[PDB]
Amino acid sequence: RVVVLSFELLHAPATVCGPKKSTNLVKNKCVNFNFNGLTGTGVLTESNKK
Amino acid sequence: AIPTNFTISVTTEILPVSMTKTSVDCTMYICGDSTECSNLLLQYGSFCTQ
Repeated sequence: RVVVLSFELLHAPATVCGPKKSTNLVKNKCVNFNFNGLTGTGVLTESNKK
Repeated sequence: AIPTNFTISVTTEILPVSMTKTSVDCTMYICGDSTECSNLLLQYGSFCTQ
């Protein structure tokens, strides 16, 4: 019996997620973030984009 | 043919003397803010010292 899962990553809105517990957002600091699997580091802030 | 008068001509010529001084940071250009990449960049440090 064969099942082939097909998906794409870090390009569009995501509904299937891994079993990672979220965390309260921390802004204005050199933090390592993980938004829907997109890791990295930097400084978060708010803005207005359509 | 001998001149019998004259004109006092003022000519403008422009010469570039300098250009914008610039500096480059290897670490934050190549390996933006990730430590994993910057560790790999140590072995190429000599190149940046150039």
